[PDB]
Amino acid sequence: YIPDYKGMEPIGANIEDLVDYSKDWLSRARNFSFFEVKGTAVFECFNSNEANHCQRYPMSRKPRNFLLIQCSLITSYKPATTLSDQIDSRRACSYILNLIPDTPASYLIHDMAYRYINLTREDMINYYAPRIQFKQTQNVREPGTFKLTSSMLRAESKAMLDLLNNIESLNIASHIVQSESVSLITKILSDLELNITVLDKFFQNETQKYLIDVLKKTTAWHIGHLIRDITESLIAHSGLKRSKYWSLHSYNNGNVILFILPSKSLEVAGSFIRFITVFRIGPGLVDKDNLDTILIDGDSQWGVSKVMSIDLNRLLALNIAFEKALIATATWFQYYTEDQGQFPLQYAIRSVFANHFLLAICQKMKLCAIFDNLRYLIPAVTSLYSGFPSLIEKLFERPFKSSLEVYIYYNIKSLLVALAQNNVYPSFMSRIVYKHYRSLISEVTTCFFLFEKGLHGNMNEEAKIHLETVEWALKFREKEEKYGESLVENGYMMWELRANAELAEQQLYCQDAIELAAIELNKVLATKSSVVANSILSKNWEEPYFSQTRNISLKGMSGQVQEDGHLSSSVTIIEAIRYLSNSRHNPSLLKLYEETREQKAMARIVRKYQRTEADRGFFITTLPTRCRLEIIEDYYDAIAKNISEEYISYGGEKKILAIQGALEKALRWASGESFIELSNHKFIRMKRKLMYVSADATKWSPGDNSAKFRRFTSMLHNGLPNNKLKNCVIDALKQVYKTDFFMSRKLRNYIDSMESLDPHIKQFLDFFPDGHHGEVKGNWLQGNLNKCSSLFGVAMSLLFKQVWTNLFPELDCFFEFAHHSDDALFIYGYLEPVDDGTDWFLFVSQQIQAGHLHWFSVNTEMWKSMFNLHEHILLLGSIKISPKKTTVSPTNAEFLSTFFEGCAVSIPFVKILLGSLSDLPGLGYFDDLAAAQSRCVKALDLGASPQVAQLAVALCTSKVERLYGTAPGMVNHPAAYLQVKHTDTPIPLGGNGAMSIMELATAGIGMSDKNLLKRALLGYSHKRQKSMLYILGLFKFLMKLSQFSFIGKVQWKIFTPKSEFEFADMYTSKFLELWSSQHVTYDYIIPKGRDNLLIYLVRKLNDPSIVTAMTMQSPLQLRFRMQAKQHMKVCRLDGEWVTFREVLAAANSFAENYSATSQDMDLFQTLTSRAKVARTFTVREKDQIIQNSIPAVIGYKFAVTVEEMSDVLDTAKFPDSLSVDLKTMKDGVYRELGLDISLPDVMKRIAPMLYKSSKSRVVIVQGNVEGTAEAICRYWLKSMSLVKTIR
RNA sequence: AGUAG
Repeated sequence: YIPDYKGMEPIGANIEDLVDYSKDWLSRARNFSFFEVKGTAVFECFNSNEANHCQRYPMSRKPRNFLLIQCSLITSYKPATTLSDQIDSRRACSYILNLIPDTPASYLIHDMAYRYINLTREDMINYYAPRIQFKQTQNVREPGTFKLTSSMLRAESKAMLDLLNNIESLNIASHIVQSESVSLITKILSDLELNITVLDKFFQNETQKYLIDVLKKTTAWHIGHLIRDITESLIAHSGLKRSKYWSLHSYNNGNVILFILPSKSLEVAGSFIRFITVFRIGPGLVDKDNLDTILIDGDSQWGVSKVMSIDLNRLLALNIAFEKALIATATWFQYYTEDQGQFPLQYAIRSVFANHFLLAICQKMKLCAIFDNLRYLIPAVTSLYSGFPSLIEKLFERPFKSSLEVYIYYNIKSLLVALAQNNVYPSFMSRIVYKHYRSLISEVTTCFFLFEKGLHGNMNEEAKIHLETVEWALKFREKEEKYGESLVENGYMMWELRANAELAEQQLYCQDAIELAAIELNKVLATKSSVVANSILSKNWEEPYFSQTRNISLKGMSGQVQEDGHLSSSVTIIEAIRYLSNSRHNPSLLKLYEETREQKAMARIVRKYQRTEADRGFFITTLPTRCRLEIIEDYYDAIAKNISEEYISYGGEKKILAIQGALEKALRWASGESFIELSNHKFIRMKRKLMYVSADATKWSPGDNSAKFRRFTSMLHNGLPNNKLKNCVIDALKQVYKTDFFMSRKLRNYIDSMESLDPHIKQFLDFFPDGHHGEVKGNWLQGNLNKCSSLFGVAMSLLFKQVWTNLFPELDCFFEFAHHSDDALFIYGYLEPVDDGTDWFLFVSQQIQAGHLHWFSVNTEMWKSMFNLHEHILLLGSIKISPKKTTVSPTNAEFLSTFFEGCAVSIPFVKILLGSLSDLPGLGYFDDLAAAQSRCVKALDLGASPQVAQLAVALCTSKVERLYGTAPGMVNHPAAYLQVKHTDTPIPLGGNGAMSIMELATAGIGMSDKNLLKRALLGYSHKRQKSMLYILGLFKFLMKLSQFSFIGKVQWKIFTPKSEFEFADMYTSKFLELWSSQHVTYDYIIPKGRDNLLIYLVRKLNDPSIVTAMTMQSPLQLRFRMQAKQHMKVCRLDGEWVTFREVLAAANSFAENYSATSQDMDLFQTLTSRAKVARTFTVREKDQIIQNSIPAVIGYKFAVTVEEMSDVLDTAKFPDSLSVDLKTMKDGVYRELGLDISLPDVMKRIAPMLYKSSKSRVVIVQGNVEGTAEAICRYWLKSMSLVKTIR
């Protein structure tokens, strides 16, 4: 039942009024939005901005710090061990104790060295003992720490400790300051380059010889490992029970020392690890001006650095600095090979590695912002027209504090000026000149991704994300005051626009414009009304609201306005349980809207933690607000699925294929000739062309008026027999017009716990009458109505197309539009005269003299007027194209973060390769390894070479093994316990997963276990080998102990909270277990009943994996804590929680005593037996003989109760064909896999991988490759060599 | 003093 609501009646708007308004609009000179790119223009912009800069910032004489860790090497570096650490610390402290301190930090390190050298023998044993062998002592209360205290610290050291406990810019217009910095970063970079004192066949001659053999001798390659060791030692002395003590470590035969001070643990947010690095002055990361002091010892100088405080983000970023720099250099290597057709020289790759390492070591936010703006500037100076004046003026909205900033500046100033004179792409980071723009843009993008996400000041960004919303809400209120509420809400009409012409502003919309846009979109929709209606009804508006995973998910949500006033922070599942508890029924989406219609919409904002400067916000809304948004979004997603110009409606892999196809039709059009029918039969010849506008929308959601959608929905065709659903959608849009937006508790506390209520914080607190929430109108909040706003933009673009077509019927232009929310691409196909324009100018003059004055806008550069009118018509719908981040170029496009050179894709796969090093699922060794390898395979699919991917895979595997302890020689190492080699142990048991990218991309992510099982089977069955039987016993241990690992996998619960959450004690554990046993169908389908659903959700609240997920503050807390948890008991065995070593011991015990039964063997032999274009890949053959879904059939088999059967039939596309499907399904599993699912306890294990066939793989092939999987595999085979043909 | 601004 759909409720009854009042809709909107048409106002009878005719396109002819808009066409006449456009004729009057285009008859005058219009100021273009973009400035032509000329060398003199860019040079003068830089000069004027340099001159202006110094008068806006206080002058700075002292360059600031940019090196997070300062250290130097003169000999090769061997990895640190415990004995090496002991000997090196002894020697280094003996060295330091002979120095003469002069600064407070020097005195502090002197005292620490004295304390370490005056430790007892028992103290040293307990200091270097393992966890299981450590015995506390008066001084060494923890392993790897000691205990200083007052009376063991000089006054000059207590002064430094109390100082710890308790914007000026550099002259960039100066040549003394701008050359003193280039001579500092060019010796750090010139010291990091000094040499210190089937796929494998191709990798050994190309990548291993020209990249990994050249860099393996540099100072950077060894300082990377030294800093890895230093960061590991810092991570160890950061956990709870340790961070509050002192520590002292030594590296490189005592040449480097690390004095770790007491500091807050990094488990609690907002804490820093404090350390000092005393080293031997030499080549490397040494900035002598930012060292605390330099102490001489006759001949050798020792550099004592400042007390560095590093948070967990930067600390974990410095631990993978070597891997990050190496991956970036390996990507630059491949890009150079593809650009110049030959391998780089030694010096080039060495300098590239040094630059990447320096970037990865200096994890500052100022440099991150500079590199964020550079990737916008570079596209703005290699294009015909752009907004480079604004981008450059923004580049100077920075104080340049460190030498590394005034060096990257000095480089950008030269690069951008050189690029504007050659429109031959000079390199930003080497002395080479590229042949393609993609090489340079990818080179700078890689340097942008060397900085981590979330380097901003935490509270600064918490304020920034609120000020934008408050400012635009105030702007909307001011517009309501000027023109009244009725005009701003219902929108103005054309006759008012003509009389004012200032009504065409943002947050204001024109009724006639939206009605005509809806009619233009109807011109497409009405041709497929049945399809649109069926797609709308396919959204299942009658199904219960809380039986959908998105409505019970783990994502954040808002609750109630607590007594404090703030809006509760909760989870979606918590609110679902709360609603069901106090309800009698499971309400449909529409019936839950009737009970929550009068409850105002509420919202809160949280940080998104982006890599870009000026982090953006994310909105968390209450349950009524979510129901409204789901109604609107279901309606508009169903409608927009059938509009090709809407790109959100694509799955995510189809966006690139669609934009490529659009560009192909554009190019096909351009390969033609236009003929304008001059009087009589004479024809004027015209050459077709194309111009690409990479439009970006300014303040998409903030500067908007959601009311424009209510009219838009009214006129928008859907094909349904009545308007009940349309009226409901209009009503939902009405209910989201006004929102109560709440300040975060963090920001409210900060403002309250303060004394300087300065301006810009007094007009911010006036938005909230009670100081907790304020009313926002018009704005629909970021990300809530994406598919509605994008569809509206598409409609307005189509309206512009129609208006231009009516304006110039004689001409033959070609418009292509792509919209993806605050991102668009416009291809304008215009005509130009051939040879001199003797006839074209005459025709234009005749038309202008005939009364068609608007032809004044097509005399020359049609595309200029095309874009002017398109922009104006878009503004009439309250859409503003960004004059800064929009680029116009006839031979280059940028869309969806992907670069196009007409019809050639270029995707930054570096982001995927570097993301595999961090942000792991953290569900255990097997899951994390399979996730890192999956992310490397994805990079391979996005265009990474089979050799750049093979290096990233090696790095990821090594890092995962080191982070879980399974690499050779550590705790959890299988060889210590198991009797088989590291290469023969199953991966779930710490086995060596070291597998080629070429087979991880085709066979799968978990075939190493399957290959091992096949090898063991063959060996045992052909020779009766005892070791093979041992391997089979390990496999059986994993199978009983049971990313999908069919042969089983250790079950981990890494996180367990101290506090239980709301509505978790409704049903006791015994009752939940009994309910799970009785109702087996509810393991594969969500109950469609209040009682069953409530019990199901309470049970889901008591799932270890869900418990771990709900207690997780970013992946940083995982990669941070795991170093300790590998010792702790985080695995499941015998029904309790034990260590992974205990699991290894149990596996060894069972395998050693394992015997080959007949069923085990039966099951084992049942188990073992050019143009860079984008295409699709398909690894699964057609097995779709099932009409219903897999959950429906699996639940149907176990369906016995009437309620269970009813819940199964509701969750089925074809409830009348379940039984047949099941039978077919059985055959389909017994004819391909040989497993009988009818047997109990068999189908439960097989099911979790029957959930497949949806992996829509998109691969960036070289163009000649067909879409077949075999063709793509052969292309990967042929691409194993970088600079050779290996057919 | 560092991060940050």
